[PDB]
Amino acid sequence: AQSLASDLLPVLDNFERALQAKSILQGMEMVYRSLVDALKKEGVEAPFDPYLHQAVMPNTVVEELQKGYKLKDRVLRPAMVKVSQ
Amino acid sequence: ELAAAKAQIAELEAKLSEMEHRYLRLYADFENFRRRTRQEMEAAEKYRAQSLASDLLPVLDNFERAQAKSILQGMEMVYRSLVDALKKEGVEAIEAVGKPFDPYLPNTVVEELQKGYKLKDRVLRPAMVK
Amino acid sequence: MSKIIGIDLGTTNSCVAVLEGGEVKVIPNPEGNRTTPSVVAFKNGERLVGEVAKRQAITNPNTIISIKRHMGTDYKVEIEGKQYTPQEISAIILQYLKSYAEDYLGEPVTRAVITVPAYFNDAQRQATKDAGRIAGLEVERIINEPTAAALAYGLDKEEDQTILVYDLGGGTFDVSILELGDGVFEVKATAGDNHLGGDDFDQVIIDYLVNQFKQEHGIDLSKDKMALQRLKDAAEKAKKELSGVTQTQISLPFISHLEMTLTRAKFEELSAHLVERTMGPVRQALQDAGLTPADIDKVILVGGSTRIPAVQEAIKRELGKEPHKGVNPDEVVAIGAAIQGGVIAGEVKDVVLLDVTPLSLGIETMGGVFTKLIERNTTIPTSKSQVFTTAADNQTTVDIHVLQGERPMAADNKSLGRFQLTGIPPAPRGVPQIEVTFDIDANGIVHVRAKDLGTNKEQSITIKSSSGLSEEEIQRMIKEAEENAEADRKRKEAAELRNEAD
Amino acid sequence: VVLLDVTPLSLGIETMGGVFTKLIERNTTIPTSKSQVFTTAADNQTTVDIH
Amino acid sequence: VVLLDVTPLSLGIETMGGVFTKLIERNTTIPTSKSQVFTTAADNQTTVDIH
Amino acid sequence: VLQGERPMAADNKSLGRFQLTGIPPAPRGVPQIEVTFDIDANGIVHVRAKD
Amino acid sequence: LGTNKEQSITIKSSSGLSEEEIQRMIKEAEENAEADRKRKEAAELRNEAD
Repeated sequence: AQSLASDLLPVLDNFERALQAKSILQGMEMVYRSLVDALKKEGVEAPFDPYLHQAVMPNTVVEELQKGYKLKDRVLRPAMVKVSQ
Repeated sequence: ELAAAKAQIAELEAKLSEMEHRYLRLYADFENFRRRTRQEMEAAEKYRAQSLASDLLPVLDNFERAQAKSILQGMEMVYRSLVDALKKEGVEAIEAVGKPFDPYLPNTVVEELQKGYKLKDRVLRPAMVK
Repeated sequence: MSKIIGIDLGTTNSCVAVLEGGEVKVIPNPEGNRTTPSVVAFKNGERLVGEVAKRQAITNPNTIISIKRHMGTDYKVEIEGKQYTPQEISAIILQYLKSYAEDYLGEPVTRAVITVPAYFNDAQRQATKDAGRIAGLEVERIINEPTAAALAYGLDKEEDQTILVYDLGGGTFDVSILELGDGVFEVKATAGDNHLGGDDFDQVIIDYLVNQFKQEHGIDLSKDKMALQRLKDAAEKAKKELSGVTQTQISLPFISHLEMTLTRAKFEELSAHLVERTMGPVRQALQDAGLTPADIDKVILVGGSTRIPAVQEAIKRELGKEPHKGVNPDEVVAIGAAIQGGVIAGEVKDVVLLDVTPLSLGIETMGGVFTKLIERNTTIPTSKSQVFTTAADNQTTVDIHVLQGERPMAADNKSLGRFQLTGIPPAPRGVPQIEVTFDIDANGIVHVRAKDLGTNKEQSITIKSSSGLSEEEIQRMIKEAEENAEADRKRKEAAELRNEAD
Repeated sequence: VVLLDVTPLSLGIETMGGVFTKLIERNTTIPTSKSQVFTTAADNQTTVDIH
Repeated sequence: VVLLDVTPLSLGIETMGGVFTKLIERNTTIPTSKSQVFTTAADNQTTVDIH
Repeated sequence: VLQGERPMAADNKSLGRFQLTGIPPAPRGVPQIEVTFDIDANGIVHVRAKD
Repeated sequence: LGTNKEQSITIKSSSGLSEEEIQRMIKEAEENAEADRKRKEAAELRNEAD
């Protein structure tokens, strides 16, 4: 099943980076929130080592560029990060 | 000894037939495995994301349901690649649209409240429908 | 013993493959990747290799990137704690490839074989067998990439001939013209481009894309690398689509958002320029050999990015005919390496015939209801066995009637055998056990046994023809089962379990 | 003729000493039961595997 | 419960050289039947005794 | 278990009763069940019932 | 027996292969039946010397 969790992580990190019309972004309690727990009931959890923070461009990892999740002891699509060199 | 030479010769030719046979029955069993296995993994991956799917039917219930007009244009690749990522797998929605409208799936479908979730010859969760 | 394991290194294209049984196999890596690639690193006391080494590469001192350029050279890298050579670094390429082929098979491969360039000579193509054994995995020979996939497919049934390959590297192009020595391969001509390929294709997508977005909103693209990553990926998509599909679009939106309807002939007139940067290498071969485009017996499509119709619409109107696509070109070097790998240390001449079963075979239940043991399509040298029991209490004897076909019915099927068996002990129905091994040889006369257990009294039959007849006659019936499409109404005799009286 | 089912392959437990010992001979029947005993491996065993 | 005739003892023949072979093992059942095969007690044995 | 001379249960001494379970479900009269009575020199008697 | 301790499993009939795999590994038993050699470990009753 991790297949819907990798190929769906582009749209999921797409809504994940987007967190009068001012009150219409509150309706985001559900769509890009609910998918977290509903994609965490299959067992999905989101030292950097071995490509783990995918480095656009000491020894520690800096922040998260486009994040990613282990399927619970698997990997399908990677995660963007930046290193303090 | 003399024709015991011929004797073992026999023995070995015999184990030739015997051997090749021992093989072709093998080729049989080997190649045979495939039909079975192929179909076994078929049924393996038609279902079993059903949990992912009917769990995900609430968050694509507000991404199918719920100044900032540019911020609403952005939802383009979100609910574009999230009914799109329900695709290569095959859990569709319910498409009848004003028909007989199978009640487990005058008397025409007027509207539909909950957007469909169905993966490969089964029923996940129904829509509350007009 | 051990099977001789393929490993190709193509500098950003690389694989270690094998052969199990009668089907050629492309291994999986430790990464989810169908293939993990050629480049690596190090750190304190601990090595890091592959797709796991390579994104710690723009983040850490140690990354080697496409070392193909230094094989067979006096090239020496200065690196932490000891300077290093192409050999010792490649020893680890294949040390990791060793642990990985091991953590796939469990039956180790010590003996192994490599995929090199057809252009190479005594210096570097020795460097292959040498560094091949540096990691610890011995080389029983070193193929060349082109003669390799040539024999992945294989040419030796066929006659004295001529050919030209297509290598598409990862951003490199090549083609090597070859001939048959009636059992011998000698690569004749060589050509291609040092940088051209798939990534470049992706960058014409990213380029006209970014340029067009500056064409609308005036706002430039390439300053931004999650955006540009978004670009590389989505544009790769549209690419391989343009290959297969007739129409496209790209949903890249919530950009900062571009939603376009991705075109094919615009991507083609986009890409129809470097397709003649190829025709150059190609015809340069046509002269290196001397024989015109009209001199060849077969020709082929290789590489990762070769899956688009661009080059193939440049060829169908170039050399007169279509390519052999009978591969999955992306990994096509790897398996090739091992083909002879198992032609040497392993199996010899192969019929692999009567690999199929005429029909589903079963026998006479409940007055003719037909149950299968043998299905159709089944490799012939086999036999399956099943044991029924008593029709009714005190069956003093049991007759056996067997069918061939699909339709679950008696004379809706072909009567095969009828023979009976007697002496059974008297006692409650269902209890006593009678076995029938359908014993199907390879050659087509089928033996079939039924014998009590508690008796050990046994009657079996040796049939004769099983067919006696032709293809159309059978398939007309294989059609016939379908054609009937529910004569299953005999679930009517399925409720004839009325037979039970209690 | 008819069905039931024979348990097409005979089952057992690794016995002690590292051998196979059938508890249910091959072609038997619709569900049945067998029971047998066996005992301590070597002096004062605390624990016993069943494979 | 009711009782069924058992073959209170198990029968057979002597087998050459010489030994008791079981044919219908002991607690067997009401009527039953069983069979087996062996061969000549010697090189082209004249005749075969069944005891 | 009953003790008397009389051909009907009712008319005899009921010494004791017990049951046995688990026998494979399967047709009447088919399963074997072996009850043995054993009497010691005392007049005390044990009964065992064993599938 | 005497301490009445009931720990036990249930097999799911899953892993065991009955398609071919049986009608194979029996004939294995026929080819290889001299596997009676087994008695070796029977003889290994040796270490039963305690």
